[PDB]
Amino acid sequence: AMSKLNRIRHHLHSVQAELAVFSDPVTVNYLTGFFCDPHERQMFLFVYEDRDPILFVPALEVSRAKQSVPFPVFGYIDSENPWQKIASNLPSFSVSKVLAEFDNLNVTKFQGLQTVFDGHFENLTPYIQNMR
Amino acid sequence: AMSKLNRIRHHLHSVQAELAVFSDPVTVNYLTGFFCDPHERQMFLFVYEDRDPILFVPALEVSRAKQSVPFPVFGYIDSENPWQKIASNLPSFSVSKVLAEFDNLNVTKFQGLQTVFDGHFENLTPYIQNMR
Repeated sequence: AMSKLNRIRHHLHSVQAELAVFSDPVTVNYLTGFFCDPHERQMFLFVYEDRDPILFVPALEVSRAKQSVPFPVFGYIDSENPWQKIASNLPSFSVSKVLAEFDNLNVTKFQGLQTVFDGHFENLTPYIQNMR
Repeated sequence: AMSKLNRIRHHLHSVQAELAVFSDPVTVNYLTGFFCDPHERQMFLFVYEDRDPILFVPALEVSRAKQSVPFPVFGYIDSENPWQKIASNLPSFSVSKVLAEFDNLNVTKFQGLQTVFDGHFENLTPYIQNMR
């Protein structure tokens, strides 16, 4: 799992992206061995250029996630604003370019991410797409 | 039968919207009785304020769609650019506000629609959301 995530981290530097945001349960599972379909709830795997990944899941999935991954995990309860929770817990170093899964993210979630990140979003690079 | 779609059309008059674009297979089925999940391929139901709806589907689904809905249907084969197909076939693009299903529509498809319509997109209104 860390092999794939390590490769992505190195790749981010090469394309001058600070961050890749994964939202597809299939992709997150491919990368981590942790499968969670949050349905209407929020889940993101934040893969940074400058640090280990951070996984954000619903509160009731936090402990399960922590057993699957070595890196930080945090969550939110349903009565909490998830975007506020993300903003409160992630680093605040400037992020100008973000990769995301445009074929998976709905516009609501995309606009939510855009309340946290002021950078420019684009779809995953072919390198990330074609990791197999 | 056309009851729901007629109501949506009249509702567009209440707001600054000239057009609603439906993409959720569940929503489209609720509105028309036609179910198709095109996944990566394109499915849109275009509901104008001033004319009958128009359904766009992959070419393989055109026959089935025409057996299901009484209003115009068109499609595209895999060698065709669906965005160009939409742009060359829809009767009107004089828009300022377009309603779309932000909870379903992915970013790829949203960006595709933005190449076709030069207007502000927003999520469905509560009235449309709460009909089902």
